[PDB]
Amino acid sequence: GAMGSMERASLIQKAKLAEQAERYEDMAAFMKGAVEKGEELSVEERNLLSVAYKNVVGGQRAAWRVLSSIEQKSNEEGSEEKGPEVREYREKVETELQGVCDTVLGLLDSHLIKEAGDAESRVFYLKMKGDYYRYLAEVATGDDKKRIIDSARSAYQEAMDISKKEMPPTHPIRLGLALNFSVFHYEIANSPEEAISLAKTTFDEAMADLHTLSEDSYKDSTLIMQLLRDNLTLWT
Amino acid sequence: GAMGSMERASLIQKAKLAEQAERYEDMAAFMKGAVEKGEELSVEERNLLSVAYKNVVGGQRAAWRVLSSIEQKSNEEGSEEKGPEVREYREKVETELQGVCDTVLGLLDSHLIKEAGDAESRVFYLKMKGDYYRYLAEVATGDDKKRIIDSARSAYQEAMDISKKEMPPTHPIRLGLALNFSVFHYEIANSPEEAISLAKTTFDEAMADLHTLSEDSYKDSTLIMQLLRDNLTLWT
Amino acid sequence: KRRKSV
Amino acid sequence: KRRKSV
Ligand SMILES: [Ca+2]
Ligand SMILES: [Ca+2]
Ligand SMILES: [Cl-]
Ligand SMILES: [Cl-]
Ligand SMILES: [Cl-]
Ligand SMILES: [Cl-]
Ligand SMILES: [Cl-]
Ligand SMILES: [Cl-]
Ligand SMILES: [Cl-]
Ligand SMILES: [Cl-]
Ligand SMILES: [Mg+2]
Ligand SMILES: [Mg+2]
Ligand SMILES: [Mg+2]
Ligand SMILES: [Mg+2]
Ligand SMILES: [Mg+2]
Ligand SMILES: [Mg+2]
Ligand SMILES: [Mg+2]
Ligand SMILES: [Mg+2]
Repeated sequence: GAMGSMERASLIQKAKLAEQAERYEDMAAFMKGAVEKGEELSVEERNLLSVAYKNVVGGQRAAWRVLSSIEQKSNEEGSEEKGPEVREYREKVETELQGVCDTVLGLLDSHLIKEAGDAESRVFYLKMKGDYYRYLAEVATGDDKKRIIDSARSAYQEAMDISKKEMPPTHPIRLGLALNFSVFHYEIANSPEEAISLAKTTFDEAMADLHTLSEDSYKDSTLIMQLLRDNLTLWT
Repeated sequence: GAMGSMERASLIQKAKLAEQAERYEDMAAFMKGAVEKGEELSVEERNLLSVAYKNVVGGQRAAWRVLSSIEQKSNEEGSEEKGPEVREYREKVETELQGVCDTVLGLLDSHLIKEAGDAESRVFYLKMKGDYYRYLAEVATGDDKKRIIDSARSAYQEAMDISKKEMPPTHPIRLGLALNFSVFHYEIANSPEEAISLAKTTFDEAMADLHTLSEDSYKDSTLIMQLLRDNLTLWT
Repeated sequence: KRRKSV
Repeated sequence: KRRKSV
């Protein structure tokens, strides 16, 4: 792409500089260039790729929700007609967000997932695939919506099945996967009971394994466990 | 431009939606499209144009300062050589920032300033011209640097001369112009005494005119007066 | 106030 | 900590 001429190491070094400068669109472009070099990603590199895109897409999602709320209000009885501009601009933001999701899903399909053999890489990428189909599902209203939801479910389920077999119940990737799959159940699949059961069981199985951990691993795991508790508190 | 086909009113309405969504690059593009319709800007519209670009350029300036600090450290004795990437990426961010400054300065030259006859429009645009030459001066290191500084000075000075003749000493535009011209003296022109004298005199002349104001005008003016005090406190 | 994801 | 502009 436009990053075709830059060394892989220089793309990684610039992604880290962009992160320090809070320039997340640049960070994501540098990391997309690094992926497109064709080599597998190390754990540090996979987390640079995730950090970059989650911040880009998170700006688009928060903007989309502001716009959608405005558009819904314009559709209430007694609202003055203001023309097509709110729908057009929500659509503009929606299309760009879909495009970011398609770009991430494209990197995973070409060819991050197929070369990822170890559990920590394979589960991380499948969680990513679930997360970006979930962001597509958040905006979907069409004939497509069930299949987008199903794609998110299927990716999360394959990541859950590997993580349960190959990772300890305290592993931060296994914990974050379960936190996000639980959010998928609650907010996307209309299954709040499955969301609460998943968050509860995940929290309790990690609590029972904390004893095996070093002080630093303990802090990594308990951080994610508190997110699961925050959602159980919100939902119960 | 790409906004050539959109109604002026629809560009204004979308700039306001983008502001609500914190999508400041979109807001600036919509407002550039509105300017390029050729009609003068109302006071509300001029402030949408300023808000949009100040947020875009403010993200670039804060990133440039992070990068420049990193690059300066890489240049200290005992620093390990890491290659050209920090300079390249600071330059990339610098070039984009210059481009935003050139775009704003271009709108002012073509043709916002030449059609602006009332003091509140003419002083606002000349302050804008001073502010964007000042942002160019913050990054300038070349043969150009003195003339960029001089361009900022000249624009601020013409805005100061009109504002003193045609606006009350409490006017928020006159106060914000003086605050920024004082910052120009302190940080760009190596004239901290002129910066302190300007902030002091501006604050004291506004204090003496507060009695003429309504409660809402009083709040507008005192807000800016507190910024002048904050800088006097920092500098003395 | 918003549910957590990571 | 940073000087104010507007
Ligand atoms: Ca129940
Ligand atoms: Ca002195
Ligand atoms: Cl960004
Ligand atoms: Cl639009
Ligand atoms: Cl899948
Ligand atoms: Cl509760
Ligand atoms: Cl933006
Ligand atoms: Cl670069
Ligand atoms: Cl001038
Ligand atoms: Cl002091
Ligand atoms: Mg190479
Ligand atoms: Mg009505
Ligand atoms: Mg309309
Ligand atoms: Mg952690
Ligand atoms: Mg028209
Ligand atoms: Mg050394
Ligand atoms: Mg290097
Ligand atoms: Mg004010």
